[PDB]
Amino acid sequence: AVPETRPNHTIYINNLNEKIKKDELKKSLHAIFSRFGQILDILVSRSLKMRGQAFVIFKEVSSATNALRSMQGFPFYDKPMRIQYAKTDSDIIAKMKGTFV
Amino acid sequence: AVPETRPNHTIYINNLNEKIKKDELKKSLHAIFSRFGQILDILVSRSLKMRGQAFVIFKEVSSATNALRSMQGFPFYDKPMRIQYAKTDSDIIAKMKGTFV
RNA sequence: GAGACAUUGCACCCGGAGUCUC
RNA sequence: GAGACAUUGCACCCGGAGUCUC
Repeated sequence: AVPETRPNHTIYINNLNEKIKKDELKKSLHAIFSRFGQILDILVSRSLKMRGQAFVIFKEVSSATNALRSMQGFPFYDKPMRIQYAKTDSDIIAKMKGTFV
Repeated sequence: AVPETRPNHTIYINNLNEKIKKDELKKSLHAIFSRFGQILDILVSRSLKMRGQAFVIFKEVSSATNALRSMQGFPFYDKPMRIQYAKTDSDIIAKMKGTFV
């Protein structure tokens, strides 16, 4: 009982604000998760599972681990955003090996 | 007048068959473009611009140049498929730099 | 088609992109 | 909604994914 998130490639924030215009979350999420690293991409939808969250992509665990240990429960526009690692992280990293490496 | 395709990252076949079930093109396209290299992905739709073609992705020009100089106008199921380089190639290669390289 | 109310959630999946007609 | 007929074409873009109602 009681599972665990654990660090895995990147992370995903949750409990986001419920009064943002979606694009406002990218300007804030894609502006704070890159200052101390380099954001590769973010995932924000309007489905039940994607309600009040936004998966962020970095490149290595040590990059997202540094971004997750900086805004741990931080106030965005009017609520504390909780950060949680992404056990699945960017699914393109499963075939990205063909990038050039 | 008279432009040129030129080699660029990967390629795209055209004049494909007009009696395939779509999945049959992937079994043939994704089976011959990998034997002499390593296919990264293929693009086949049903739009006017995507009529009788299938963009293939490799990794480097020398990989697609080798695949394009092997099946130049080859018969698939009942027609000669013409191969043409993809000046745009996979658009993810524009931000894939964050893969790990 | 759209809006309000719900959920505290590991998503990057999926479907369309040429006209014509029943 | 689907099928036939068209186009010989550098696409990987885009839109949905919680219910309730007008």
